[PDB]
Amino acid sequence: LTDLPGVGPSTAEKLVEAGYIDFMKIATATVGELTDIEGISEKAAAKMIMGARDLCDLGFKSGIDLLKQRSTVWKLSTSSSELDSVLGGGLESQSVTEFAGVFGSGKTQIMHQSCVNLQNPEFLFYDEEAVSKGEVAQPKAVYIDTEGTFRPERIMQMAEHAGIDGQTVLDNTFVARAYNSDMQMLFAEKIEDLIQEGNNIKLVVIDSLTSTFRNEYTGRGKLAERQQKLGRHMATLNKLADLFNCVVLVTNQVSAKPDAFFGMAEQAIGGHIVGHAATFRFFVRKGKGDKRVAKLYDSPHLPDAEAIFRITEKGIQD
Ligand SMILES: Nc1ncnc2c1ncn2[C@@H]1O[C@H](COP(=O)(O)OP(=O)(O)NP(=O)(O)O)[C@@H](O)[C@H]1O
Ligand SMILES: [K+]
Ligand SMILES: [K+]
Ligand SMILES: [Mg+2]
Ligand SMILES: [Mg+2]
Repeated sequence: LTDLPGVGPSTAEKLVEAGYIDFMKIATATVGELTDIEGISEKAAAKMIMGARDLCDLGFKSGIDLLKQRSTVWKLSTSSSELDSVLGGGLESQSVTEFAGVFGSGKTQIMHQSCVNLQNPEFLFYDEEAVSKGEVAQPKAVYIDTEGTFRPERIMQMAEHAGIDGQTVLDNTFVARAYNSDMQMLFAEKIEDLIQEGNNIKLVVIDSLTSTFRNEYTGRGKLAERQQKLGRHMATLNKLADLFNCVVLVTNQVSAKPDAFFGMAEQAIGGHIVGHAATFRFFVRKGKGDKRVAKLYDSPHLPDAEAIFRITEKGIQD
């Protein structure tokens, strides 16, 4: 921290108390959020921000550099060949991918399966040149349970079938039971503290992303209030995925209100704010028995595609 221009041991002690130890945290901070700190002036604030941006080499990039920035994105396998394919390889770090769908479509199963696959090094796809082994060593996950449906038994079960040690997954997965939107948002914000404490958080799950907001801001005459809170939450999930190069996953519910992308009739809740904020948007449907269909309907560079898979005692497979 003292490498930053206009930063001595005192200011450095103040920056750490305020939770600003990461250079990126500072390079992407505002002179406003920094001044809220004690003896940190406006000039000293702006100087360190410029210093951090610089040290982090945050400027104009072109040519081959653009490809290298993109190479820092590692992906998490979903245990489904078709799904990973449709995903362009797997679940992307530095992005928010949402799985919306009818009850029992397996949104929760996907969140669980992921926490498990995150503990199998061969399920993290990356380019050693851009992403070092250390950066993805001892990966941990954060599961923000919004409805109370986290199931350790399922983690254990899915773990065994993967040939992994269930308890090992439970030991490297933090679970936070959120009872409302306020808790949900604060838990997400405190994920930095888990990292600050040495936890290599590489997976973040918000299940469910919207159920709380919808129950709290029922009268659509407060929809603006909801959209606002929800928008701040989403920005936090996005910045989190970027700075700590981890994958963020969220589940969403669907409403009767139509929205034809084909057969359709339903649509993920959360309105526009969720739509714009989510990097990859899926619609999971149920087929015969344990058959499921995940329909990718929005992403920045991939075409819309359906992926077929199943939910068995093993978790996700095929
Ligand atoms: N141990 C298991 N063995 C086989 N199938 C299972 C097992 N556990 C769960 N399932 C399947 O998973 C389905 C439920 O998946 P789930 O992830 O809860 O869907 P969901 O989208 O999260 N539902 P909801 O949150 O209410 O909208 C069940 O109804 C079972 O068919
Ligand atoms: K249910
Ligand atoms: K549920
Ligand atoms: Mg991103
Ligand atoms: Mg669920």
